[PDB]
Amino acid sequence: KADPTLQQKISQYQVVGRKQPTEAEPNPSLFRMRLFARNKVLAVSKFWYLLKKMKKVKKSTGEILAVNEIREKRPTFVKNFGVWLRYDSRTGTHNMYKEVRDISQNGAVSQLYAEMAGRHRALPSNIQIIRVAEIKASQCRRAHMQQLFDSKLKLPAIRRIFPTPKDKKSVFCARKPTLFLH
Amino acid sequence: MAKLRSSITPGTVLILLSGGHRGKRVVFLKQLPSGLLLVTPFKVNGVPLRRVNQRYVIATTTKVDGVDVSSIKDEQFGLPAQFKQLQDSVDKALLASLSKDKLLTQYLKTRFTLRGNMRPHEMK
Amino acid sequence: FTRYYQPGRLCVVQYGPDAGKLCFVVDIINQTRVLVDGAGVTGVKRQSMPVRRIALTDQYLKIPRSVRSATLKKALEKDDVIAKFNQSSWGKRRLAKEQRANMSDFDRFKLMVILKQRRKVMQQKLKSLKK
Amino acid sequence: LRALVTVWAGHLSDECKRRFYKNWYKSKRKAFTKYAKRYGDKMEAE
Amino acid sequence: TKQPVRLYVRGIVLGYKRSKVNQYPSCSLLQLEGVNDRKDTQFYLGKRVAYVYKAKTKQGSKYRVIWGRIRRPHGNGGIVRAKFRSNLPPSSIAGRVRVFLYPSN
Amino acid sequence: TFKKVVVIDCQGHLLGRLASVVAKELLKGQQIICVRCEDINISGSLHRNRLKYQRFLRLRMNSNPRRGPYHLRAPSRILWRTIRGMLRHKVERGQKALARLQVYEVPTMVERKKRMVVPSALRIVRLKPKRNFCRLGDLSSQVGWSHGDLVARLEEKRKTRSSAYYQKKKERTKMQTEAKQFAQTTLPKDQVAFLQQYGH
RNA sequence: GUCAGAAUCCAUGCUGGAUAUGCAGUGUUAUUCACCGCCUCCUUUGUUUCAUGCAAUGAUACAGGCCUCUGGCCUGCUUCUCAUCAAAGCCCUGGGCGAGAAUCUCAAUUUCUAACAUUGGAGGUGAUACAUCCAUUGCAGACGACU
RNA sequence: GUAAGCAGAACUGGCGAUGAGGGAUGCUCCUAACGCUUGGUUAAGGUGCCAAAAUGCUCGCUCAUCAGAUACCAUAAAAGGUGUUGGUUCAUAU
RNA sequence: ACUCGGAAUUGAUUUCGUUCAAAGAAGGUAGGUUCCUUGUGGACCGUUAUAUCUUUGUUCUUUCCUUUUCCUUGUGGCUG
Repeated sequence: KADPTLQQKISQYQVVGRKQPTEAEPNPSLFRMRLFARNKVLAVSKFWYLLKKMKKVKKSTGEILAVNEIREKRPTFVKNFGVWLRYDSRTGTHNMYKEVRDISQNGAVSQLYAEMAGRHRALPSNIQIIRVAEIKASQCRRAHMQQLFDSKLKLPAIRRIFPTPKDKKSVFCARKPTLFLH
Repeated sequence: MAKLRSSITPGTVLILLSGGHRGKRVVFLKQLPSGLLLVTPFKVNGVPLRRVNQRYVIATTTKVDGVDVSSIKDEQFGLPAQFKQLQDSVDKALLASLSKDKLLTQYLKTRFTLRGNMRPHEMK
Repeated sequence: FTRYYQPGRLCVVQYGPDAGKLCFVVDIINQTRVLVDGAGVTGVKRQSMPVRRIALTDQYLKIPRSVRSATLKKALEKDDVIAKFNQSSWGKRRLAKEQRANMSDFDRFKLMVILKQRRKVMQQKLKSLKK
Repeated sequence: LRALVTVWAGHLSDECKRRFYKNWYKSKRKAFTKYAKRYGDKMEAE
Repeated sequence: TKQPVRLYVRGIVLGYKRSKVNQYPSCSLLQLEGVNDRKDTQFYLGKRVAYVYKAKTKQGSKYRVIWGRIRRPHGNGGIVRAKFRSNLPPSSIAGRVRVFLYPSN
Repeated sequence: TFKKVVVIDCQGHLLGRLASVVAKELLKGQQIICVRCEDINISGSLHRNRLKYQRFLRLRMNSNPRRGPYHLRAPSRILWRTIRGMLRHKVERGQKALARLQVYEVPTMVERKKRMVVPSALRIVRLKPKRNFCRLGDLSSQVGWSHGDLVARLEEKRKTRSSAYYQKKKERTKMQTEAKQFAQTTLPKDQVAFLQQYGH
């Protein structure tokens, strides 16, 4: 009943692996990382890829302990996110800082892969979102965020093209439609 | 045997979908073997006692409340003298009751058209 | 330019699973899509509905901004906006299309007997008022 | 453009009337004879 | 005069089940008046259909029929598959077809 | 599953978007008239579309251009081509579809009948505003369609003709709905509340 | 948002139009039994890419419109008309009278729409011609054609 | 070898000996290999019309007086743009 | 092939939600000032007051989603 179509199917996951015991080196140092992914499996894939860049570890030489799903605390109300990220253009790599507004962190990251692909043509494979912090209104530094802030904000509905539920739709009509609506 | 549907309780108005009396609205008495519906008033509609198959029949929410019923059986049905007397014996009770409501007596006597705009999946 | 996407404006939801139910706005998320809900008894769970889907209604109840779903229900019961919309036209013919769908066969017969009897009296006056 | 209505005179000569026949010598020469009695009975309708 | 009181839904023969490059004229393809989704279609499944047409000669009347029935829906629109006793002739295309509303429920 | 005739008003309409709807309906067996084809619209500016129509005039059979692509200047005849462009018209079935179609640049005959509108293929809906568009009546009169200013005159004549019809009808829409309000009182008070459930 | 502007482009003019199997107006329409029309009334057959209410006449705008306009309406032909009471039957000027309709024995297209052409009948009004060959011409011409 | 739908090798897979569905069209690409068939489900690939299936839903970018549009594939580069949409980092709102 | 339904379980042993209590805040309500373009206005000051929200406990809720195994009624197709 809840509409599948609006959002991407991102969920946030914590991951914790630890390399692997040896007779030289027993009890290693443990790791932790928050990741965004489709699934409980595909988080672990992305964990081992990212941990390979940091430290001399692999999926064969490593061992994973826990994959905790994380969600929002309170998803009812709207909040500002300052997303840090990197991506790979056809020249080279660039770090960015985007600012997105939605009810959830999952909703923000869904909205960002749309935005990032649409502008910069950045493929899903290249993007790696580094950290997604919650931000106060008096903190966002982007101008498109600032217009929205303030109580009593109003927005008039202009040019009302309605996506008719199917079956409602007919190929011919009589009257010609009315878009200003009022 | 053929199971009844949860619409068809005894009393209730049907409508016939095929045969010589297509359209006409007809009240249901009893299920009989062969699992057929004994569906019958001849002064009102001009259709007799007859066995109509369950699947050539739309049930309706409208209903009517004496009648003999239990004597009549499938051996009967498979110009005539005895049949005309059995008819008017059976519709003693209904003609008295359907003397009351003239919206209801008209409702039987009219027959059901698919009229233009109406879509019989978004029916009722 | 009447009608604003603002807190506590009433909305007819035209597309989506709800289809035809009424809702209140809470909060504007960004320039598309708004934090639509209903406490009751429309019974639309609160969500990030797009702006395209929802026709704005004339009536609003005034409440401040992002809002708990209980504190609609208190502020609703004083005003009764959902009742007041339902008085006016558009509101009436919304309920007509619900109750036309739910007619019986005898209930559809009832209508056309009354409507034809009206036209006998309608044609008698149309001749008489001419005379 | 499109022709609405042609009006003609009362009395054409045999000079004009030859145009309407390919064989003048055979024919009984009927062209504008029903029209001429219709004209005397003129064309201020048309 | 005219036919009194119609008890059928009315319907067009679109074509056959196909690809770009292959008919499958076993399975005819059918549009119904009013009906506009898969959700609206599930009334009409099972329900029995007739292509009628007329011929120059057979058994005491100039008209023929090909009976069939509705099988299953076809795509997210209303359109619905059918099976007739014979395969349908390709003369019958953009051609009217009576969907009766028995068998009932 | 369809009407006897469906007359289309073609003002406000986008040329391809209209034609693609109209094509498929001709194949389903519907008989169609199109009407006021001079007022039909196209996206892009006037200069842009005339430059595209000049690429079309450049085409001809070089051996003997009597034979080759017929460049049709009239708006009615232009719309007719793009509908035929969306049909397998060499095959026999495709030809039958064109037979159903009737296109006019408004005559007598079907001023008297109603004109419908395809809402999906419509400029106020589709073209995001500011984005420059072009009327086909302008584009055709640029490229040697002589009869612009008659289709001005005849329409302007029969709009005055239609507004005379309107004010008769509008007076006797009042007159029926006045006699409705008497008749709704005098029939009994149960059945008044019955109709106000179901709208009438 | 406009304006001027070329040996350019499109018209105009000019050539064709058996280059649209395109379309309009007008003349005369068969020596009096002899065929031939037109308009009603009613029957023989045979055509239809397609009868089952296959229905509905302001004109616009979309950062606005419409009026029954001190008010009311828009957010769809998603509506508004049409559909009854006995037979697709019979009787009374378009509405209204009555009548045991079935055993068409559990469904078999609900055989009758529409205009178009055609065979033969009733009554009303009408009409009494041309073209080709042939001979002649030379404004024309391979032969047809054309004058 | 400047390069070639050029010449000569290594490993595996094809074409040749091989149709079917897709790439509009193609011996070699993709899916997938074939006894006659009824029903169901997918693959590659697609859903405005030709054409079976979305004028589906949802979020960005683009206005082209030669827009662009799907691997093999039917070409485009150096160098520019105060056209527009974002980013990185300095300096006083620019 | 598509459906009306439920019954227990897993996570963060509640994601939420909801009743209170204190604390804090701004995208600052009542309340003061004041200002026009008189508004369903804006600046300054005010912290719940004639609106509120968030953090942190607490009152009683098993559904959103997500593991796990399993009993269900409704329509239709093909073959016998």
